[PDB]
Amino acid sequence: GSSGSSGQHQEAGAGDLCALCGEHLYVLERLCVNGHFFHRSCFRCHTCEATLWPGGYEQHPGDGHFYCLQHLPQTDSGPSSG
Ligand SMILES: [Zn+2]
Ligand SMILES: [Zn+2]
Repeated sequence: GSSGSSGQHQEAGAGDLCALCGEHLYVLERLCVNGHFFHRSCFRCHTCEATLWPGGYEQHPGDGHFYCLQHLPQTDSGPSSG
């Protein structure tokens, strides 16, 4: 369309807010993951949404998400297994 409308008032704030929801993060609640911060609660599996503790999870390369060590997929390639 074609119209002359430009003049909104909004803001975001510092880059210290969870990614899942987008709320304020604490110093003992924020999860430094690849630069991005997440809530201890939000941060969970993508198949079982289970609290992914710092040491019991992995971020699959393929897609690029975070899954548990029980659901985490693995690149598919010729098995050529005997
Ligand atoms: Zn969150
Ligand atoms: Zn899982």
